[PDB]
Amino acid sequence: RPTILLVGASRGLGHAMAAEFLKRGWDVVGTVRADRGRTPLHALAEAYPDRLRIETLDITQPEQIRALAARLSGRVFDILFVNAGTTNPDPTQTIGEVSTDDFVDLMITNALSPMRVVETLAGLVPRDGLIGIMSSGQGSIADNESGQRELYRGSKAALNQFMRSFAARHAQTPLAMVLIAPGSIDESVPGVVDVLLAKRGRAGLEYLDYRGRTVRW
Amino acid sequence: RPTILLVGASRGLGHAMAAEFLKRGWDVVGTVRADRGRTPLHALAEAYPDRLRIETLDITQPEQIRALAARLSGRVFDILFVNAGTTNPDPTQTIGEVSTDDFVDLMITNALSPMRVVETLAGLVPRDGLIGIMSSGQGSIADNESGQRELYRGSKAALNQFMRSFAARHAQTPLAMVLIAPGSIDESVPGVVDVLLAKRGRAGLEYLDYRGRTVRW
Repeated sequence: RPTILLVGASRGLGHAMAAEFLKRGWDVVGTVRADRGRTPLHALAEAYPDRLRIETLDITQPEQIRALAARLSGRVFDILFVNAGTTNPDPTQTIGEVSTDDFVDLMITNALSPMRVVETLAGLVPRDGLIGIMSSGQGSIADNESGQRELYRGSKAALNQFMRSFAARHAQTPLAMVLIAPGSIDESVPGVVDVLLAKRGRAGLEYLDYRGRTVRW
Repeated sequence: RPTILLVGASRGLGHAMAAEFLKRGWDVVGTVRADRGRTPLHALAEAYPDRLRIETLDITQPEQIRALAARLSGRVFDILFVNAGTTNPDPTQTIGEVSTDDFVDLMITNALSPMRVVETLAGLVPRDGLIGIMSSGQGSIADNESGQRELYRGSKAALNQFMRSFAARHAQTPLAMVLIAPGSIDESVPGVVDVLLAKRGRAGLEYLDYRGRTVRW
């Protein structure tokens, strides 16, 4: 059975993607923070005790990402998917209004830390494997005609740019990469997984939404 | 005589732009850090003592930007141009390699702080005036086929996105805005100034290089 390493799978879209990959016959290794009591991912492992493994990880600590990579060494995953990021509690703040702490925290959680996950765990994917990262339609600079969610938008545009440079470093390889714009969950998640499955084996980085359409950068 | 407020004018491209605006008959108010001994901008003021004024400002301290805005209150500038940013000393670092300090420092200097300058000093420009910000061709996400300078690229893409949201907030107004890709200095700076002068009175935000060509986002 094919295997996916899904970073950030405790709740929300991450838990839904784990269940959807399980539904399609994949084995899943999903990560959560250890300092949570009990998450939907723990319930899902009780329903799939043979096919879902849970690992704990705070991705804002690079040593923990490295420790996870060392623990999984020798293991090969067909997909690495990074589902990392959050929002500011008041997304209506303008960039001129946010505190320095607001700005630093969200840039670290949404752009630096997912890229560190990709770079550190990339070795657990075959040279022709797939690495996917949860981005957002808000990260598209061409599409930003309306503003709003200003800090979040900037964090996701930096993420997309960082990933394009990572892709450039792999331009001579058959590595497949995708930034996903997820676009309730039952309407979005089956598509996201369709898109990931359809992207396997197609080398290079694309920016794709949950219906598989190219998102302008 | 028309007037420009040029933030970041001590040296390099900023000093060259001040001299070029002076050459074309503008009055200039340029800013430098106070904790520098003597800069080319000080030499330029000795050559243009009636038409160049120097103000001191560290733009990474928001209180200082606010103090400058209060000092200039009542004054009207036809152009506000923000020339703010730096690079990492080792631009060949991958995003996975940079220290958290590297990342935070450059995101603050290159994306948060220039946007705070724009937002705080925007009131010193007429409603139909021009605000320009020094971006880079490295900030274009569509154009990033080659990577390199990875941290710098991400800082400038976040800047461009932040500015697009600021533009959205002014969509109903005749404010003119431009992100400049400067593309030695004698080949670039006269063009940059041509582009700024040609952009006055054309409302909305554009991403433009020193020859006036649209840069893809």
